[PDB]
Amino acid sequence: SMEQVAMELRLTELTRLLRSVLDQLQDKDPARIFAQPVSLKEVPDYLDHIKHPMDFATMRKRLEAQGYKNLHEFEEDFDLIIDNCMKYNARDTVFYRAAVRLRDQGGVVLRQARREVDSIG
Repeated sequence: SMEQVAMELRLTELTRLLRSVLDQLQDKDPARIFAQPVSLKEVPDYLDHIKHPMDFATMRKRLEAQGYKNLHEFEEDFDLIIDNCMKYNARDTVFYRAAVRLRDQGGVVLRQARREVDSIG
């Protein structure tokens, strides 16, 4: 149908905007601490601590399959990256500190993304 196509164009455009959001958030992680999944070879107990692992590569795979229906779903995954790290790692670690800085800097980007998503519809 024509409606299904219009819906698909909306999703494609959301995906374009989320791709730009993702790039901007990932620039706030210049150390690449959050770039890839935590390695279960190197952290064998990780899934005993963290039930829903997340990282920027995993988000990118979902994004490119157009697997984010709305901004809330994308933000959920971004918050998992931060929140998982802040639980697994202690406050005095470069990992925790990196997550705090990513959260703080990412807030700004996400605030305007939400306005753009609502604005463009």
